[PDB]
Amino acid sequence: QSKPWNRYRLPTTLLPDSYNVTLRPYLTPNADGLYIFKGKSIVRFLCQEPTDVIIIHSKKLNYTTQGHMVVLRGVGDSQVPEIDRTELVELTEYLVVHLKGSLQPGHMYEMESEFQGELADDLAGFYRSEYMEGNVKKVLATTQMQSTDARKSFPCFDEPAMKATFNITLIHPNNLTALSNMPPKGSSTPLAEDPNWSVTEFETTPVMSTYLLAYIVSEFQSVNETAQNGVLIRIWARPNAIAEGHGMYALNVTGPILNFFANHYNTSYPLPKSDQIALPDFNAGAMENWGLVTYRENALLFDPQSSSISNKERVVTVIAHELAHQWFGNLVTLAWWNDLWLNEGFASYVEYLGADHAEPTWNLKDLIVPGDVYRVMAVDALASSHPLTTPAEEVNTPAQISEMFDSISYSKGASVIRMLSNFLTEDLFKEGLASYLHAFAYQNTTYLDLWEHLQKAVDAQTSIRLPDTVRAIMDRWTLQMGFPVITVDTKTGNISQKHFLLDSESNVTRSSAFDYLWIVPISSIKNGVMQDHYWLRDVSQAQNDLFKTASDDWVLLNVNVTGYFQVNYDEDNWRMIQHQLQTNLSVIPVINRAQVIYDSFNLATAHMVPVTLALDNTLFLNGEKEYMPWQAALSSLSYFSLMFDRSEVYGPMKKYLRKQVEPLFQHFETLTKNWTERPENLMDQYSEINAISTACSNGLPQCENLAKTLFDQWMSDPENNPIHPNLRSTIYCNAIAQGGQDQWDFAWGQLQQAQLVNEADKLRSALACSNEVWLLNRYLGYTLNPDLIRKQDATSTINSIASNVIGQPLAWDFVQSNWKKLFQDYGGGSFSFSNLIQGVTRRFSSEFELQQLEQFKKNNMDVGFGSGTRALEQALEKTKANIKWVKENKEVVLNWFIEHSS
Ligand SMILES: *[C@@H]1O[C@H](CO)[C@@H](O[C@@H]2O[C@H](CO)[C@@H](O[C@@H]3O[C@H](CO)[C@@H](O)[C@H](O)[C@H]3NC(C)=O)[C@H](O)[C@H]2NC(C)=O)[C@H](O)[C@H]1NC(C)=O
Ligand SMILES: *[C@@H]1O[C@H](CO)[C@@H](O[C@@H]2O[C@H](CO)[C@@H](O[C@@H]3O[C@H](CO)[C@@H](O)[C@H](O)[C@H]3NC(C)=O)[C@H](O)[C@H]2NC(C)=O)[C@H](O)[C@H]1NC(C)=O
Ligand SMILES: *[C@@H]1O[C@H](CO)[C@@H](O[C@@H]2O[C@H](CO)[C@@H](O[C@@H]3O[C@H](CO)[C@@H](O)[C@H](O)[C@H]3NC(C)=O)[C@H](O)[C@H]2NC(C)=O)[C@H](O)[C@H]1NC(C)=O
Ligand SMILES: *[C@@H]1O[C@H](CO)[C@@H](O[C@@H]2O[C@H](CO)[C@@H](O)[C@H](O)[C@H]2NC(C)=O)[C@H](O)[C@H]1NC(C)=O
Ligand SMILES: *[C@@H]1O[C@H](CO)[C@@H](O[C@@H]2O[C@H](CO)[C@@H](O)[C@H](O)[C@H]2NC(C)=O)[C@H](O)[C@H]1NC(C)=O
Ligand SMILES: *[C@@H]1O[C@H](CO)[C@@H](O[C@@H]2O[C@H](CO)[C@@H](O)[C@H](O)[C@H]2NC(C)=O)[C@H](O)[C@H]1NC(C)=O
Ligand SMILES: *[C@@H]1O[C@H](CO)[C@@H](O[C@@H]2O[C@H](CO)[C@@H](O)[C@H](O)[C@H]2NC(C)=O)[C@H](O)[C@H]1NC(C)=O
Ligand SMILES: *[C@@H]1O[C@H](CO)[C@@H](O[C@@H]2O[C@H](CO)[C@@H](O)[C@H](O)[C@H]2NC(C)=O)[C@H](O)[C@H]1NC(C)=O
Ligand SMILES: *[C@@H]1O[C@H](CO)[C@@H](O[C@@H]2O[C@H](CO)[C@@H](O)[C@H](O)[C@H]2NC(C)=O)[C@H](O)[C@H]1NC(C)=O
Ligand SMILES: *[C@@H]1O[C@H](CO)[C@@H](O)[C@H](O)[C@H]1NC(C)=O
Ligand SMILES: *[C@@H]1O[C@H](CO)[C@@H](O)[C@H](O)[C@H]1NC(C)=O
Ligand code: MET
Ligand SMILES: [Zn+2]
Repeated sequence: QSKPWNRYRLPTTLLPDSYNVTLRPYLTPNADGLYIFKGKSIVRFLCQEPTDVIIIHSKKLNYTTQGHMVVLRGVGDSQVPEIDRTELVELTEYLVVHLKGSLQPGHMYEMESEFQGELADDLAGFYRSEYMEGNVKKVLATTQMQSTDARKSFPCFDEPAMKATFNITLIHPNNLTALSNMPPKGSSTPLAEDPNWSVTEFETTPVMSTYLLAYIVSEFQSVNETAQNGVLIRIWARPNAIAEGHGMYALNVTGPILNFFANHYNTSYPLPKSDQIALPDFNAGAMENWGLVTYRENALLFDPQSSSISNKERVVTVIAHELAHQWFGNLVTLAWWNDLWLNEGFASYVEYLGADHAEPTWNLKDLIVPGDVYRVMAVDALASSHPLTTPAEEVNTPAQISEMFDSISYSKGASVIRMLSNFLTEDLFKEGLASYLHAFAYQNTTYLDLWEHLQKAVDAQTSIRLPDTVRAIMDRWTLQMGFPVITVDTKTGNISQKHFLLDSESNVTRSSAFDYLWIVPISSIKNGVMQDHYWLRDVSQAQNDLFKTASDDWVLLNVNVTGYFQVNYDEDNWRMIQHQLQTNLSVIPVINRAQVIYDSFNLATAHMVPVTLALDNTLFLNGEKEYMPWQAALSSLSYFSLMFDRSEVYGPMKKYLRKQVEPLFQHFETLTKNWTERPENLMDQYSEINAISTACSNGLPQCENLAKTLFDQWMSDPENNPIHPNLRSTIYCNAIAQGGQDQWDFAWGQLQQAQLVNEADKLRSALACSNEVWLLNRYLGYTLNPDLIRKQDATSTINSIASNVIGQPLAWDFVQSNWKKLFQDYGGGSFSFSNLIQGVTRRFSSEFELQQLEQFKKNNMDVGFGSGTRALEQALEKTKANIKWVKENKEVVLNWFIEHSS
């Protein structure tokens, strides 16, 4: 019998009712330089089963309670046993209260404690964030409990199902503002022991999980709106950010988004107010704390003067995502972290729906396809992938919990949930989702509870018919890893599925309960006309006249890539699709125009089509005006450029791309009125951005001229930047490429005085585009100077120089030479030797370069490789793969590009 305090999961003998928590951050160091916070707490809990021990979470807290580490009382007229001893068990992060007798079922107890911890700059629990305002370093106090850090701020039953109400009080300097999940009860009052401090009490939370608590003390200010139902909406930020109007876009979209979700979920927004706060350098990105959502600044703030359209898109979708959680995740909470994918996957899907409500002309819903579907398919098409579901009993430690937060959970979660909504229809999906939210409000669930409520909605209607239960179908997509390639022989209409792997030689060793067979929803379009929907059952092989064609017809599966799979055809059908795209592309949905490209390049990698068939699939692009198909091409070819841009292959590649992109460049030249005015909607702005990037990086004289003109123009008038933020990264880069030290030094000056991170990023990246060796080397010289280049930016900048074909050997030489600075910077802030290794070795594709990476490894005899130790072996393995891919492909690809570049 193991001792319960040596077990990672809490006992179920005691359940919390409600907490009082009072926290007091000290934002002035104790002069040996330590920042602390002090706290006091009381937890009221109910005994379910008799027990003589109280086990509660505590992490990095010192206790100053009078007597033992806690004081224990009976609620009402309950007696309480005497404490034997209290002890802290660090490994399982427990405070353990051993009693002289047993607690009694049905009785309630209150346990009071007094404690303090470091207010560290560690982004965990109650922690400090330092930032600059003019001359002054400012320090604020803020929280990040996700996942298992509530216990780092106060002792609590820190598991998501053990929900309770919380009464938060902040004691804080009297000129600072205090925020928490709920509104303040009233005005703050002076702390009697020292009136320089004030006390702010907050209203009682609803029943809620510990990981969703938040409290913040700062000088921040807000912009505000009162929705029509009296819900107060505020955006909080640095006083200077607020004064500059950088909060306005967020404020603009928040109201519409909250409105959309209340209707979408058929459930009122469950709180009296919504705060969102922009934090400088919040590395976690965003966190959905209930009623007080935190964001990194660049994710919430928007500067119309200097921010691009893609930045606007990031803001509205990140907001939609976090607000989605205010019902799904926060109101109804997954019982355990093994089900995280459902929570994060769900938000990662509906973020597009919410944002689409706020920006209905942008067609944002499409973006899930490039953004999540094809993104996650890259890693789910590997033998080393994993199922969405993990047994709850395998997820115990805080480290194991953290491993839940990955690509598969978010992006495959989103993909499979989107599929599910689509095959149910959205109306049906919403009905089940509403049923689920109403049944489990303020409680906890597993994914089986959602399936059950969706099944109830299916069962209550007659129009949508499924080949099996919702659970049986979703089991195929959740219990085994990966996804199928669906192959169609249009001569017969034979249709097959197999587990798709990019590496046709991989051994899959993870076994599946289903032998890697799925139940697949298959929409299809024939000669531009929608066909009846089809379900592939759990069989290798089937046949249907839906997928049989005559010789002048074509068929195309998976309309809008709603299904989580990729599609291959016989060659003849590929040809027919190609001809259609050549003659009238409008007959095929824009998403599927992209799909044909995405899938075929993946199929070529897996050796299922020839690489030339994939390249053929790009031939239609000379007439393509729209964003997505062009993005599919650019994403799929970035590897070809990586492999070939130092080779004889490159000339014909450039020439071909110039040929393809010229007419699009010409299109936007007219449409934008000589580049004076951007296209109106997002997709077309993105397309223009890509067309100009593509034109310029491939050496179209017209684009090269445009870039030189604008940058000359900016240089003759530094205070009035003539270059629209959408075009900045291309135009800067190309203009510095064409120019010398005049252009470089000017842009350097501009970088040194950029007030805005996003504009600093663009400049830093453009500076690496110089074609002078001596400039690139001098630039490399700067990257380790913290006065000239921020440390957190050092490896990014080296990677950018490596990205330059001329900068490749310079960066590689530089990394090798100054490698003995692991011992100045695996202690001087993380650094990320891992990202730096991947970046500088990314190009390697020959035996000779492999011999060099091997030779560089042979400084194993000390200093090692830090957090990049495994990245190095990944580089040696990827170089092997590249050598093999280049030998197989060089000849065929050269001749294709030669053939097709006119
Ligand atoms: C968790 O915190 C709650 C808020 O502080 C505590 O509830 C409050 O207790 C206060 C004092 O115990 C009460 O305020 C006043 O106290 C004086 C004592 O001098 C009394 O006469 C009055 O009852 C009261 N005055 C007024 C105007 O109500 C509050 O009644 C009370 N606040 C509430 C209930 O909202 C909880 O007791 C504390 N929990 C535990 C377990 O200690
Ligand atoms: C929680 O309690 C911990 C244990 O009491 C504290 O950790 C101790 O921090 C002390 C001061 O930061 C260190 O003691 C000494 O500090 C003086 C100056 O303050 C130095 O001259 C000494 O070098 C140093 N003593 C030694 C032996 O090096 C201790 O290093 C440290 N003790 C332990 C056991 O880790 C925490 O500070 C306390 N945390 C909070 C937030 O209250
Ligand atoms: C938050 O929403 C606000 C209300 O919709 C937006 O306010 C709009 O800002 C636009 C951009 O400045 C203005 O549009 C144009 O502004 C120029 C400025 O000189 C004028 O030429 C145009 O006539 C004008 N166009 C229109 C259609 O009016 C709008 O004046 C203004 N609209 C309102 C109602 O005030 C904010 O832009 C938005 N904030 C962000 C960051 O997106
Ligand atoms: C947190 O504050 C709330 C609201 O004041 C307290 O809820 C009260 O609980 C008492 C004691 O159980 C009840 O008699 C009252 O009916 C409750 N009031 C309301 C409005 O629900 C709650 O007890 C507090 N939590 C703690 C740990 O003290
Ligand atoms: C809140 O009060 C504190 C203390 O009066 C102010 O902090 C001082 O600000 C000056 C610059 O104006 C600094 O030189 C001092 O070093 C600060 N002292 C400390 C201990 O930080 C603060 O500016 C006030 N804030 C607001 C929003 O009014
Ligand atoms: C949740 O959805 C239900 C069902 O659509 C809403 O109730 C309906 O509201 C419509 C719109 O006026 C009425 O015409 C229907 O007769 C109502 N149906 C039923 C069964 O009452 C309800 O308003 C929604 N609730 C929330 C909080 O959004
Ligand atoms: C986790 O959620 C479940 C519901 O999924 C909670 O169990 C319910 O408890 C409520 C209130 O006591 C009852 O109305 C229901 O009968 C219960 N449903 C069940 C048992 O299926 C459960 O309390 C939550 N767990 C914790 C620790 O709060
Ligand atoms: C389409 O599938 C059918 C299988 O149902 C294939 O035809 C069968 O092939 C086997 C091969 O030995 C014959 O023994 C069976 O008699 C065939 N069944 C028939 C004719 O009904 C057919 O080859 C497949 N066509 C493809 C993959 O293009
Ligand atoms: C495939 O996706 C396209 C969008 O890329 C869908 O077209 C949209 O359809 C909705 C409703 O018909 C309209 O409100 C949008 O304005 C349409 N946008 C465009 C650009 O056409 C299309 O409906 C989807 N096809 C299928 C079969 O689901
Ligand atoms: C997988 O096992 C087969 C056994 O036939 C072997 O040929 C192959 O090299 C192994 N591994 C990979 C990654 O191909
Ligand atoms: C191409 O197809 C579209 C949509 O099917 C149709 O509206 C149009 O008539 C065709 N365009 C041309 C120029 O023939
Ligand atoms: C992984 S920490 C970030 C917090 C939050 N759950 C998110 O998905 O952004
Ligand atoms: Zn999320």
